[PDB]
Amino acid sequence: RRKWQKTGNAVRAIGRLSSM
Amino acid sequence: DQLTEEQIAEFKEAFSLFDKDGDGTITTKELGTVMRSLGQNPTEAELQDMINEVDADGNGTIDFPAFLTMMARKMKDTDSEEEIREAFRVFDKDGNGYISAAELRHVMTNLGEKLTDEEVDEMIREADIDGDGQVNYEEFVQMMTAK
Ligand SMILES: [Ca+2]
Ligand SMILES: [Ca+2]
Ligand SMILES: [Ca+2]
Ligand SMILES: [Ca+2]
Repeated sequence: RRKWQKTGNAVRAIGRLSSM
Repeated sequence: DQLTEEQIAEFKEAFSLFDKDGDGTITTKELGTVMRSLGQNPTEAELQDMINEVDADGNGTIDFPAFLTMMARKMKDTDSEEEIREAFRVFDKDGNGYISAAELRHVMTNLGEKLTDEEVDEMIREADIDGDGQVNYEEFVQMMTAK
């Protein structure tokens, strides 16, 4: 899951920075 | 769930996708480039406002410790659906509801990941749980919401 996890974490990071 | 070495290593890999010049900090420029690769076009103010909300040392950039705190934190109300949906649309450029190997490779190259054919194929295989050769929206969600 390495490449999917990185991409997901990038999307997660953007979502959290926006919300926070 | 508790913070693990394996998670810290995943978080560092994600930080590195933003820190494109490899200088140890994420600037407004770097954040915006990744957001545009993932289907958004943030304003200059949205970028500075996102960074300031995780920059206690006030240098106007995100360092790894602040990124790590952000990604590890127990956090609830998030617009994760919106973000995942827009990301799905940038992969699925022809709008047919399925992400192909070609579409996947296009976006991974834009994120800075020059995947080999073996890697592209393995990415599709991991996500393609229904076995039809292509990644639908539900399959995409499973890969993007993995903890
Ligand atoms: Ca940097
Ligand atoms: Ca900082
Ligand atoms: Ca498609
Ligand atoms: Ca499928």
